[PDB]
Amino acid sequence: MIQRTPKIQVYSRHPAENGKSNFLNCYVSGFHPSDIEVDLLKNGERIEKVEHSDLSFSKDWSFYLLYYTEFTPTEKDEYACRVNHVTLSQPKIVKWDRDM
Amino acid sequence: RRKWRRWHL
Amino acid sequence: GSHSMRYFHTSVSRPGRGEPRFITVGYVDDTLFVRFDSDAASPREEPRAPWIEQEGPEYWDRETQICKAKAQTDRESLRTLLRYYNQSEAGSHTLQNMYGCDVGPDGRLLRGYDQYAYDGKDYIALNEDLSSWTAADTAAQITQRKWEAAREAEQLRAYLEGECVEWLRRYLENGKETLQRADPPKTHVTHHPISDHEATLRCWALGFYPGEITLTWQRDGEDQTQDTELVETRPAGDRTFQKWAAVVVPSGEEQRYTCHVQHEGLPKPLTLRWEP
Repeated sequence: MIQRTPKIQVYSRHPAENGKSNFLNCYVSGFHPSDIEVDLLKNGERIEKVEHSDLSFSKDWSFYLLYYTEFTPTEKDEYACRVNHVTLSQPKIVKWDRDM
Repeated sequence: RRKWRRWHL
Repeated sequence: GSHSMRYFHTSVSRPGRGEPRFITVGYVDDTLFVRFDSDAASPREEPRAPWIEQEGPEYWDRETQICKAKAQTDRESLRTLLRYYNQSEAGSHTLQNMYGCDVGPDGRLLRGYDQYAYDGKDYIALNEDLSSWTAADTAAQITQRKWEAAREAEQLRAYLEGECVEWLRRYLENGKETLQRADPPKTHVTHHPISDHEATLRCWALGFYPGEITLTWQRDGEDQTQDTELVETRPAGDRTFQKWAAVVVPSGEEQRYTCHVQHEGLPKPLTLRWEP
């Protein structure tokens, strides 16, 4: 069976401003098969209570999901998305970079 | 709204 | 402008862990409006947009019945496909189906669809004629023969030319505040040195709806799509979308470069530059 590894983007809903409530998103797309593990990390630690969209797919049949949580960014706190999928020999961690 | 009928493969 | 209604369905078998998981969502354009997940407690189709909430109890009851029936049909299809591909009962397999319709500005049918993938690969699709099928392989040809014998395409055609168009029209009117509003991108350009002699110019588009957008970089008027990094359009979580396009340019040649932004919500297409 042909497998496709996920693309991963980690970003905020609104432009980040320290001390202001926002949403942290991890968007995983372009993957097959559909089973996937997605965690949001705060300073390396799994965030509890992360929500996700219902499984859907694109025109080419590849799957996508949005994982998200409310958060209040600060100057010091580091966030990241951790993804595991059958196509990966180890989980992939992508850091949130607000200054792109 | 959804279609009522279908058939299996 | 033009609009679409689509129902997406995914069944994923999980041998030893119960019956296949079935998840279906409905969209008008880029707006999610209904969902059903077989692993929910006592599963019902649920609203996900305000303009569908006004449909009565009978609507939710019929939709729920249809979702449960579709789940069962897909369970049978998955067992069938193990036979058609000579596969064991040990592995997880996936069956996807999308159907729906596209309509023009005047509400007339542009195209109908009903198509399937098995394990991420095209399996069978209703042709644009809404009268014949394209089978991807000899397994799908078996399905094709069965569906031809049963005149299944006639039923699909009647739904796609009738109810699909009519209900899409109803949803567009009921949701006209949002479904018929395009929100333009909020845009800016960032600059990031890479080295002594190069820098990345990134053109940002935020807060737009629908997701369709064109972001392009030009050097003194010449499209640089060969050298442009374009990320996938991504959901913000509040109905809107985001996208960026980047080009690596020589230090001190930044004023050659313009980012061009086209979107339905814009009064005019934008031409942006890096503003020191």
